[PDB]
Amino acid sequence: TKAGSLTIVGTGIESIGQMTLQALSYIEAAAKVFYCVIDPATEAFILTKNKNCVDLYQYYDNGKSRLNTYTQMSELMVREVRKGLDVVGVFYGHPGVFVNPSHRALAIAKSEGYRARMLPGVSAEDCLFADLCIDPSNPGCLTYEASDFLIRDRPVSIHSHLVLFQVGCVGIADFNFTGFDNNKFGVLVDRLEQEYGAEHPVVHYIAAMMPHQDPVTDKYTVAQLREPEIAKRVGGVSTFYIPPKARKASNLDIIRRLELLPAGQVPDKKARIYPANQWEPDVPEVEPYRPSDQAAIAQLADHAPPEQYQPLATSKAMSDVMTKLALDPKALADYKADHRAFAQSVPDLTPQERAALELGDSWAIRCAMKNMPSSLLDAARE
Amino acid sequence: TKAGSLTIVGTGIESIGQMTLQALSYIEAAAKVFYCVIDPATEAFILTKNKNCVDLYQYYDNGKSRLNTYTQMSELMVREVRKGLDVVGVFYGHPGVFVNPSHRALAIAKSEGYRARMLPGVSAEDCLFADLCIDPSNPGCLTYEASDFLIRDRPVSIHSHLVLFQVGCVGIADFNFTGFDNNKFGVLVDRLEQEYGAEHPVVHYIAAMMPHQDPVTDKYTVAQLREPEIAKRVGGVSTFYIPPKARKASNLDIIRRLELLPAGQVPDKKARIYPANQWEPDVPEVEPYRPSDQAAIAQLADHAPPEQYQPLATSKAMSDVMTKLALDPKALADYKADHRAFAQSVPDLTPQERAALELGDSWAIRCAMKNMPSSLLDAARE
Amino acid sequence: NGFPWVIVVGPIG
Amino acid sequence: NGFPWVIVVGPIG
Ligand SMILES: Nc1ncnc2c1ncn2[C@@H]1O[C@H](CSCC[C@H](N)C(=O)O)[C@@H](O)[C@H]1O
Ligand SMILES: Nc1ncnc2c1ncn2[C@@H]1O[C@H](CSCC[C@H](N)C(=O)O)[C@@H](O)[C@H]1O
Ligand SMILES: [Mg+2]
Ligand SMILES: [Mg+2]
Repeated sequence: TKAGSLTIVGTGIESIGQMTLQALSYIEAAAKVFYCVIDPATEAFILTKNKNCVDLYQYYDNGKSRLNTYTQMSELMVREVRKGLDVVGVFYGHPGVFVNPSHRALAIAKSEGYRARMLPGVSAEDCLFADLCIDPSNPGCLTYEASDFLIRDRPVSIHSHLVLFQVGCVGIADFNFTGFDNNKFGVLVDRLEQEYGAEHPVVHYIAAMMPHQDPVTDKYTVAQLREPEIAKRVGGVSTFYIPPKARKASNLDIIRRLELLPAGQVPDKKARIYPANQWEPDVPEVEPYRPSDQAAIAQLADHAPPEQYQPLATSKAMSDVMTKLALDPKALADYKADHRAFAQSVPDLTPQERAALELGDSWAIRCAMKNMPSSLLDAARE
Repeated sequence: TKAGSLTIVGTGIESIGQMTLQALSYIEAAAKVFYCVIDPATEAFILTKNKNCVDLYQYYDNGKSRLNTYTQMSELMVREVRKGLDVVGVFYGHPGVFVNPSHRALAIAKSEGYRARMLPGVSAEDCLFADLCIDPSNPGCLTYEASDFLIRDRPVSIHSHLVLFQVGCVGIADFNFTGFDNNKFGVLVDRLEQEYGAEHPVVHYIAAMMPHQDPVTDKYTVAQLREPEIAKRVGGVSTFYIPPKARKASNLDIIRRLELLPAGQVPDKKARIYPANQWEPDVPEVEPYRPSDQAAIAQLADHAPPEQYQPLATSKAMSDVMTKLALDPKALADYKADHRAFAQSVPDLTPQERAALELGDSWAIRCAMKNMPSSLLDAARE
Repeated sequence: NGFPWVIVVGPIG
Repeated sequence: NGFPWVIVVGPIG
């Protein structure tokens, strides 16, 4: 009911291309745009999409507490919300991943009764998984701010991935336009030596910010981080990835309670699923085409879709309206205000399609766009 | 040099809108598209963007090992790469976050000497941070697969965020079109009781997959997860968020080595930065407008951009070419093949702009698009 | 209703 | 060269 809204969106890390379609649609729809980005091509792109943009970066200053900057950034956005404007804040990467003023501005907007939403974006950690060819699932992922990691003595797991953000500004709470020398970097290296040993690999990661750039994926030993010429390479957009040093064994009680053993024993805990983490120290070559793999590939020749497979069975009119709801914030607002009125004014919908949109039920819509074979006789209703 | 390439991209979680601009551009440019997605509107959208698409979901079957499905999915993509095609694989969310066949297919393609890249996307964890209004930085984040969490007895930190994926299929290595009953869910609840206590909150999180849907953000006690009517609500797209139960104190030795104390003591470790995590048990109301905040806001009236602030100073021709490099994979390939030839054939560039593109140096390009004030006299060169 | 079921990782060991 | 410097979180406590 109340006039004014705050939508905070991300740009992703790589210039322009890592922005989501919905982030772009909200930037275009906004009355006012406030942005804080990491390259001028992304800034130029944003200014082509909205006539009313403010750069939040101008609220940093030499020796000015970042906390004071964050308060000001948040207040500039919430002031325009209180005036009844649809405001979009734009932060590079994911706007809620290692960002103070987005969470502050949204909490204030929400607490005062305005519509407030964060749209997720592609973070530096998302880029890290893609560029270093690792999956956080295998074998779990710990993510920390480097100064917080040290000050609160946050635990590491030698059996899981470790990701450290802000390794270029250890112990620095203020700002300088020319960056910092990172004189307390050795305190971080001391902690990594204690946890992992002097010979353990650390990957210096910088995601490409321009589309033609290659990422920095430079493996050093903990010991090599003490060399001044290596330490000096760590800057404002540097992230560290520390791979596991060991594989963790399985718990026999859980194996029993989950009934994972048909009868008795198996080979090993080290018989890895291909591919192996290429950053882990002393990990063996894993065979991609084991006999089991070759047998699975041989079955492709005679493959047919299972009876319970649900083929897409939709229409141009239905795919057009679902695309419009995703890419047009005004259409989505209109639909959310009155499902029936909206549904009945969409041309060329089938009766089922119209009925599904009228209800707004996610399951009805899925059902209208996919063939449900008799065999599927699922429990979606039960 | 070698014919054929594999690019794996994501769709994000929310239908269509959470796809990145670059993911869309690669789907449009591909000779062949292989996809595995979580809603039919996204599937329909992909089929409008490329004439040659294959649904990978048809390679699941009842009682068929997911490992055999993953081998087949990977082989269907690499077969087309070996034939010299530009192949795009599409997985929902981030295609490398809790995905086996993407990493497999890329490692095989890379090992055989083909061009292989993963483009990051918006994961379910990215959605979780946005919808639950938490920052992984505050106070660190542990992310696990629920079965792996139990089988390898992965450590929790009561002082950091915990995120568990695949909580709806504890101990299940195969597949059923109608889903699973999740009969071993109680083994997970037992572990959460041991680590956190019966009264500790667990947030049942499901990101909206359709643009009009609200996310599920349902807080339960560990004890409430034992109620059959609550346990039954956990399905294939369910994630758990477990908030910290305590704030971790600062280490005095690190405080000293980072020189964080001007003279002596301070109030507390609990004087939180606004806003507080709303999911944490028994966390006090934090004041958003402390006297320090009010003073920072009062300074906005007399604010001017600092002398070292670098205003955008570019041209339509330069912003157009940087946008084209981000949104046109063919233009990017042409540019990467011959910087000089490409740069010299861009119309309307200034001499500086042409020179920067000729070099391809990220710093030269940034310099050509931003005004460097004399004051900045930075060390970017030193 | 717990749908969809698109599990594309695991077992992890 | 360690640029840019766009740090938008910290201190965390
Ligand atoms: N290009 C890049 N490559 C790697 N890490 C980067 C990066 N840009 C930023 N970061 C990381 O992010 C920190 C700043 S905090 C902002 C992070 C951003 N919101 C995101 O979603 O990723 C940096 O100190 C660094 O650790
Ligand atoms: N809509 C949704 N909301 C919350 N979690 C979801 C989700 N869709 C998938 N997930 C999580 O992801 C698991 C499948 S693994 C695939 C994850 C996907 N690649 C991503 O980037 O997120 C699910 O069991 C669940 O834990
Ligand atoms: Mg590690
Ligand atoms: Mg926790």
